[PDB]
Amino acid sequence: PVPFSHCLPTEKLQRCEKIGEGVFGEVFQTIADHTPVAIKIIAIEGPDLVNGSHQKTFEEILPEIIISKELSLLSGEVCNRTEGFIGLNSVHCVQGSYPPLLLKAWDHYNSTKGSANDRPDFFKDDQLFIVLEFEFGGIDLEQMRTKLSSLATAKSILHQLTASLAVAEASLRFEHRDLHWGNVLLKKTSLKKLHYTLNGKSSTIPSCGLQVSIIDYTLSRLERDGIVVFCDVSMDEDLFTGDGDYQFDIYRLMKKENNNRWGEYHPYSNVLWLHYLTDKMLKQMTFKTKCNTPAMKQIKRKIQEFHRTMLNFSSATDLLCQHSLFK
Ligand SMILES: Nc1ncnc2c1c(F)cn2[C@@H]1O[C@H](CO)[C@@H](O)[C@H]1O
Repeated sequence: PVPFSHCLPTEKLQRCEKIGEGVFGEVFQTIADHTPVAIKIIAIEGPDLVNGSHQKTFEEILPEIIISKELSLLSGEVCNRTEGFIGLNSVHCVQGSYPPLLLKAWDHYNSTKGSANDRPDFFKDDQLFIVLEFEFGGIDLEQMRTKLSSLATAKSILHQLTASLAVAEASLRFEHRDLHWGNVLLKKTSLKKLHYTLNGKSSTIPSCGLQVSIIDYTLSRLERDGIVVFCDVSMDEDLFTGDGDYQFDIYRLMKKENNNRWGEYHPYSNVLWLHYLTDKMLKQMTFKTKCNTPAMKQIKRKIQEFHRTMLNFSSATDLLCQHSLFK
């Protein structure tokens, strides 16, 4: 393992601002070579509860690391190519107590937004962490609930998500398995069209000024040459007992689809998550401009039709290739 200073030299550490969190740990934004990056920091291997949960072992965190790398590599592939995941710049195993400068950033977030996590000031100098440095992907869909222009934007977002998932199905037999709206990131782009390639066939998607990135592979699954990488949640209690959001139903619906066998490939789970995201677009997102005219009224009807028909498709690939929304 390396010290924190290896990943976060002084100037980079001084520029860290906290941008997100979960039971897993903390996410900070910083800058290096004039370029924003996001740093995800996860405590591993120790006996302390962290945010109410036991720390993962190295064996337990390896799947997320492997999947992050494979999905990032799709941006440079040829037959199955997409930029719709998030870039992975580096991964390190770090040993030490939590940097005081990161505690300062943590406190500022706690003071302004409020945190559900423990202040991470209780680690000893032998504590291990995984530090993942990602491309900065923008702002999550949940935080953009009231910030998007119109339902035309929602169409582009759904098309981008579906295309990225299809490409990862085709190349990696990928299932995200946790694509809640905190895991869909939006960034401005000046590109009018985005490009992907699916089984050697290239196409484009109108951007509506946004590029989508899918993040967070904690529950994900994929395979290469029959070697399956996944999170075995077959004995998890709490994952299947949530309430108050359709999100929590998706976990139960996945378990129904796969008969509680998480190593198998069931790309219908990607359809389920896409349905949950379409439902958010129609029910919880609110747009600056309503569908006040016809033509926008037509996009709205098409997204409603997608919502009521998409559960009859077998995979993101089937949706992309066959659904009328994308024709
Ligand atoms: N690569 C990234 N770029 C920008 N924001 C990010 C990330 C990332 F990995 C997490 N987050 C944020 O941290 C939260 C928890 O993972 C997410 O919901 C996002 O808000």
